[PDB]
Amino acid sequence: AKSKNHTTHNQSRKWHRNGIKKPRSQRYESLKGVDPKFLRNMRFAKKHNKKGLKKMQANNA
Amino acid sequence: VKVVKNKAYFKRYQVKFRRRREGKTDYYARKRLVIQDKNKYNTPKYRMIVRVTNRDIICQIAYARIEGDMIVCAAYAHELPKYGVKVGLTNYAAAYCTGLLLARRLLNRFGMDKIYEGQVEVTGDEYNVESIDGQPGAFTCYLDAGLARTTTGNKVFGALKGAVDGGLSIPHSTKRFPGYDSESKEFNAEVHRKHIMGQNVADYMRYLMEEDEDAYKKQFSQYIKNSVTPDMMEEMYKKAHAAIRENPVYEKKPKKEVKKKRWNRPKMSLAQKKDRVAQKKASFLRAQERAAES
Amino acid sequence: RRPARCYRYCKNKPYPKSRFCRGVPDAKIRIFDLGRKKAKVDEFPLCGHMVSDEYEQLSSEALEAARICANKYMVKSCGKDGFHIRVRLHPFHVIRINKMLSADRLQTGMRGAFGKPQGTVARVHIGQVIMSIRTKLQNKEHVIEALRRAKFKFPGRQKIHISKKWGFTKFNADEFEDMVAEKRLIPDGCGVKYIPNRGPLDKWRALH
Amino acid sequence: ENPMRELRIRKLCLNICVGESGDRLTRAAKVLEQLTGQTPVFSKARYTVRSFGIRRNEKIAVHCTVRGAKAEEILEKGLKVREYELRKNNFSDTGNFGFGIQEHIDLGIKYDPSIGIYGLDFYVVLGRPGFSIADKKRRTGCIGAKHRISKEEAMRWFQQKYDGIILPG
Amino acid sequence: TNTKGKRRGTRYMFSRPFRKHGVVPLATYMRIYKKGDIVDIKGMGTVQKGMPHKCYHGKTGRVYNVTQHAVGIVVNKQVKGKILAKRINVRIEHIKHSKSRDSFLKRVKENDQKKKEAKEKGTWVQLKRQPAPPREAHFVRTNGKEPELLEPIPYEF
RNA sequence: GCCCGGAUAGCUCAGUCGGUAGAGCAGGGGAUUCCGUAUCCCCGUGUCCUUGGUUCGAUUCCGAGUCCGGGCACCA
RNA sequence: UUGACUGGGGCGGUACACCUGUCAAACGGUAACGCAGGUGUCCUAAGGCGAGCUCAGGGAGGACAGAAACCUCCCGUGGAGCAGAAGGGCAAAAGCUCGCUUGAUCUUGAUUUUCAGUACGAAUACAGACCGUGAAAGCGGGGCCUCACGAUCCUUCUGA
RNA sequence: CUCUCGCCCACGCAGUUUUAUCCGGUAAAGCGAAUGAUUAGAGGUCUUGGGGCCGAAACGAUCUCAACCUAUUCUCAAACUUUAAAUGGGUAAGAAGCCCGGCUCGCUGGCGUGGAGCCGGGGUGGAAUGCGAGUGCCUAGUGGGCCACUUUUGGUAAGC
RNA sequence: GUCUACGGCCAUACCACCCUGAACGCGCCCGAUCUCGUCUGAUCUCGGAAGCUAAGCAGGGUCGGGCCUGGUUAGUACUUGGAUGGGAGACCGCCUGGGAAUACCGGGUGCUGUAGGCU
Ligand SMILES: [Mg+2]
Ligand SMILES: [Mg+2]
Ligand SMILES: [Mg+2]
Ligand SMILES: [Mg+2]
Ligand SMILES: [Mg+2]
Ligand SMILES: [Mg+2]
Ligand SMILES: [Mg+2]
Ligand SMILES: [Mg+2]
Ligand SMILES: [Mg+2]
Repeated sequence: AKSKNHTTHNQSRKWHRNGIKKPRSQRYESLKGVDPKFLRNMRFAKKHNKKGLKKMQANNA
Repeated sequence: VKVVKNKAYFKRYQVKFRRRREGKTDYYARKRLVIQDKNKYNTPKYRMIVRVTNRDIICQIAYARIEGDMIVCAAYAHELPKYGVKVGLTNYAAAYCTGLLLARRLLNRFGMDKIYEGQVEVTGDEYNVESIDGQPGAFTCYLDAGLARTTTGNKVFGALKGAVDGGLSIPHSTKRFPGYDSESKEFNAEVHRKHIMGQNVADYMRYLMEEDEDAYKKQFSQYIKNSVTPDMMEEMYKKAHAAIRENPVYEKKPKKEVKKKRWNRPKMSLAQKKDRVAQKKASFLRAQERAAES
Repeated sequence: RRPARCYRYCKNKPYPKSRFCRGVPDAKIRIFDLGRKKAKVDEFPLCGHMVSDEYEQLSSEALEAARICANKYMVKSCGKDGFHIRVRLHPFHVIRINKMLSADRLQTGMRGAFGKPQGTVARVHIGQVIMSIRTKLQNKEHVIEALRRAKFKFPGRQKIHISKKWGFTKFNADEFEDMVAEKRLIPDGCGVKYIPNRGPLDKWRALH
Repeated sequence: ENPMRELRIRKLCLNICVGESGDRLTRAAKVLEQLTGQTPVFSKARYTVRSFGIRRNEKIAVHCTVRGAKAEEILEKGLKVREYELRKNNFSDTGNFGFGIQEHIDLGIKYDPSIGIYGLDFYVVLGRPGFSIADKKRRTGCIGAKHRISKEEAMRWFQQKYDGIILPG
Repeated sequence: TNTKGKRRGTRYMFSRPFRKHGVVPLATYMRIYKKGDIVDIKGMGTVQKGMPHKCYHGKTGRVYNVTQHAVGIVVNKQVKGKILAKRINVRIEHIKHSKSRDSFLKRVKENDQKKKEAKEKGTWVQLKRQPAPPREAHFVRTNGKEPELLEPIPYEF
């Protein structure tokens, strides 16, 4: 009672029936998987730029 | 008649490198000593290229670019008679005195002279310069002997300590300095401050006066030629360590002096060698036609 | 041995004798030059090919029977050692036999179907030469009749073509004698070795 | 006319190849140490053949190399038992030579039945000033065809010093 | 059936072109990869330590992460009915700078400066590029001679 | 009519360790004995199936062909 | 209760989990009881680091020595080796010898491969410890790379 | 459901091309290029294998088959390859872009170094053609296919 | 006009042989007391400076071998799409677009980066 093993016939036309899509690259990709030592510095750079900066910033700006 | 030598071994042949065929480097140790860990992205990794030759020693600090290595500052030993050491420019004391010249000249260029004076007196012990906070940091630098067998007492490690006593932050161990007992584990620093001032070649002068003055003229002829006497030798280097620490700037000779340009042959053209063949073919057919009919 | 209808039109990829086949018997052709092999170049000027018209497989056994049919005719009329037959294509393609019933359903059917080796055949392209004899120019009408008798032992269609070269070399017969004359060609037995004018000069000094 | 381009003895190397180790190979190292004055080093095999009594990594032979002034003083011993004569085909294509002897007591060694009798193989390589660049570490180079030494140029040397005979048979 | 193993179809493509074997040139390590640089993936066969897969060899991605010896590259993989923005850690010998945007960066550069050159000079230079137009109505010259009559050669075997 | 190993003196058979072709019958010649029986000994006799490949080395190993005998054997 | 696959089934075999080359049609993917094979291990070094050295083979020579012993020179783009099956790779080496060792350790995530874009396995780049080796930059969290293995529930030992 | 067009420029998208830029080892071709196969003669000669003689004998002297070597020559390769298409694959073709000023940092470090981050400002017209897109939920049927160009695997062939 | 030190591209730089080499250098060379390492101061390490361009090295030469690059081969071989094209078939021709490779022939034969020295 043997059957048929494997085809990819008809399979490509049903992929494109709904239109294979680009992944929608959207602005500000996340930082998932970036190495931790670079990442641990960079948010220390973020938690001190709002605090101890903006009186000696606007007068330069 | 014998065997099948090459004839198409050249068809497949793959030459190594221009610098491996000449034999200078190895590129296995270069690859691990030169390329920057690239999340620092531009920061140059600085070397200490030390090469001894016949009759000279060459000390350089270089870093790598992609079009070739860039050299910051270099110090030689043919230069070193200008500080007093006029003869014997390959021994261990000249090697250390080149490394101090190479260390003081660099920190003059970067402006770190009055900070980082290193070890002014020479004790031979493991000095290790640190970073004084608030000022520029110590110049970090990595040694390469290149292709030399780094056994203990190699004079590439003399120039390693003239650097370290000059204020270059170089990671090293004292295990290869002359004065490290092999079967023991101690480091006799007094042997090294003897070895660094050249009393061993003063005692090899002293071993040669009282044994055989004929061999003491065969070797060591140019120490006697000007005036070098083995009790004076330990002070002569110490008077040169004072001199290199107060003026390392390397003035240059103005190098023009001539305008002449012809010493070796130019490559002859196609037409100049194509007619050389028809000239050779002419002389062959005139000796077969004429000198075999006669 | 199955008919040559069955092992005809070039269907499979070339499946040559190597460390992967290891069990294919010998070709019935084992010798390939049968005239006078010892001849020089100027002893037999003209040559004659038989040319394939179609792309098929000739067995090694059919090449055995072909050259025998040509060797026999030319010793009758051109005489022995007055010709040089050369069969030019070699059998390297191994055909297979799915040797069933080794009257029963009992062995398998098509279950283990890949065959054992059965013989060697030769894959021939269109316009590729099969046989080539070379003789005197007095023997031109015996070239064709030798190869006309040899073409009835091949399947399909062959055309017989008197070539324009000199012998079994690659240079043309009209200008060979004009150009072997001075230096440009030297004879070494059954072929001609071209010399350019771009080697080292000492071999030119060895010449002349 | 050719300054500092002269044939000098580069080294002299010796061996005895015994078919087995143990007692017999050990006191043969005593012999070769008495000729030279420096300790032998033990060579060994890499093909068990099962027809010579050999085995892989089994210490089959002893050898040593002698350089400088002591090489010629063992060589001149070897040329008097062979009586200053060689054959033409003892001169290799690279020029260097060898001759070999039997019964080592024909050379200066006193006899002992507890030691026995061994045969040497003296092998001389030749040299010029400049051959070190093929064995130098740093800038290793080839030697140049005008500087390498030939078969016919080493036999014209063995005639010159040591007044030898070529014996061209 | 078909042995789902890593490094499977690569008898030729993780291999050297020919007569460039041996140890790698050192300028490959002295290359500067910042975030957002467009790099393409060509895995060699000498360094075993970080080669990507046989699915990315010949694709082109974008750097999102730079570490000591390797670079995180976000590439697009065609899986069956959809594509996936996939990120892979690749060591530095297996990639290079793609020249694919560097012929766009030159135009943007010599485009903006030529744009303000029309402000000072007052013109309508039309810096937008066009495809190949049909050929202009030009003029040939058969000076003196007359055209060459060629005719098809006969058949000879 | 498919597979398993065998092809050797006149026969037959073992071994053809990658290095000789040797037991044993039959005939031949001796010796022994009063003469024979047996017996003993020596001699004779190998394309070591055919060709191709693998090392100063193949009958031997490898794998083609020919040949000879020995065999896988379903429900219907 | 008496497996499945299967050119009916049985008998056989494993195409039932896995690796190499081909098939495969120059990205990737792709079938048959398709072809040629391999796996259920081995290793305290065959792991890790450093240093030194070059391999197969061949030529000309060297007492016994001969096709095969050892020594010596010259040539030697890999024609050898790297545990094995193949492919890739590899020459001051990833090969050989020697010297020190245990990173074949502890810990959180990310990613890749198979893929449903799940797991197991295997692998990558890190980060936080603690260590090795080395003059040093470095390199090292097993084997030069691609295979070498296994849930719930149960038991066992370890850990505060 | 979120939006876009209602009335000198589309936000965007694409089973398409152009412009560039990468990727690949198939068809062909190649083997007087490596690996694996394979036919023929010519030259050369250390030689051994075997003959021919001058000869008690002498690598004293003279030929041939073979083996080797050199330059040629015939024929091939799914599990060979220097070379190498066509068709094909990935990316790019701008405002999320370009330029300038400043400031954070515990990361990096001769260094106002390196690199990220944030804030402020300055200039929109950026290949062709076509089209309005974006998103989220619940979800049935299906999980025996079959044929034809062309490419292909097993088979003698098959409405296999 | 060249060199040395360090390099980038890795034969247009390699291989074999032959000529030439001013000055600096690089070397060969001379030694084994210390430093170190060997069976052997040959290598490695260390002290030198009596010699020498003989080697290496650097330039140059070869109707050179390779390598590089262009012609021929060739619009050939293959190939994208197309036809109720031919032909018993095998396969061949055309439309539409692309488009190789060897023999054979020609030309080339290292270029430069940082630092320093000779002329
Ligand atoms: Mg000593
Ligand atoms: Mg010692
Ligand atoms: Mg010496
Ligand atoms: Mg010179
Ligand atoms: Mg010279
Ligand atoms: Mg030249
Ligand atoms: Mg040339
Ligand atoms: Mg078509
Ligand atoms: Mg149609």
